[PDB]
Amino acid sequence: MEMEKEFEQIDKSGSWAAIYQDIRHEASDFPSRVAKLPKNKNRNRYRDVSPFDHSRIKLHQEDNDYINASLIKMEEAQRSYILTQGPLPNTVGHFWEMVWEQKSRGVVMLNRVMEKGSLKCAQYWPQKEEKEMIFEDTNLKLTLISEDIKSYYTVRQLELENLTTQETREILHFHYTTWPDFGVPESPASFLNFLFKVRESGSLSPEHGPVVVHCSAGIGRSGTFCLADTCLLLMDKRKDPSSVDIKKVLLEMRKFRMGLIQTADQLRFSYLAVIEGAKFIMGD
Ligand SMILES: COc1ccc(CN)cc1OC
Repeated sequence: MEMEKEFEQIDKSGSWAAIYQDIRHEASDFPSRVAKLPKNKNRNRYRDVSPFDHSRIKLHQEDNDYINASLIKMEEAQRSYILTQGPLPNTVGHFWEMVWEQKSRGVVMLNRVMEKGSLKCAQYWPQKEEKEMIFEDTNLKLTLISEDIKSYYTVRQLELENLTTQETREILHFHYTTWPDFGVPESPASFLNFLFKVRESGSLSPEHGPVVVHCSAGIGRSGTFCLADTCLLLMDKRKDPSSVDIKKVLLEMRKFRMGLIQTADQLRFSYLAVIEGAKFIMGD
């Protein structure tokens, strides 16, 4: 089934929980042996969210190449994304190693450091220009260069440097700060706007390494971001709404990382965002 008639038709029954639960049953299940090894226990923020072994990103440090991060490769769209958990205090360093290795231009953050009174992520970036960060055991220094704080999001320009070698890179930090503590936003417009900024930056483009995307577990809000982006690009490819099938795209994405889209409320919101973002895409 166009997706908005289908939307209308799901919305007037209440098959969302119904549809969601169906995706869950048919999703891929692949092994995660590396994530589960003893030595790696302290590198996982959550027990039940692990990267599969076939798509996990691997550090270049022979010693322990483990990070909770997955490469989501979308062949047709010529899009790749790295989805990862919010860094722990002890993996902060790992996180910036990955970025550097993979040649990413942008980092997309969809959570706040504290939510519902608890801590969801380490503070992995510098808050003032004059107070730069150096990691342990990593040989990297991160410097805040500038920020631009708006009402729904904040964009930071950052400088990442290799101390061993002296190489410098500009990294852009796209931080969506207004996702509510419970549920999903009322309107997707702010989220669509944020997506487009990221896209306008060059961060999602093929000439660079994959964008690094994360929330607390790196599957829910993060899945919403990558799903909508891809569905819309597919929409530009051949200018055709009915041709793009969101459910099938979501299952394909779930071959690379487990659990993408955590609630049925998040699936409805994904649907919402695409239908509406689709009224850019088709020439308006
Ligand atoms: C940049 O190049 C492309 C990127 C994406 C698509 C996606 N269908 C096609 C492209 O060819 C030009």
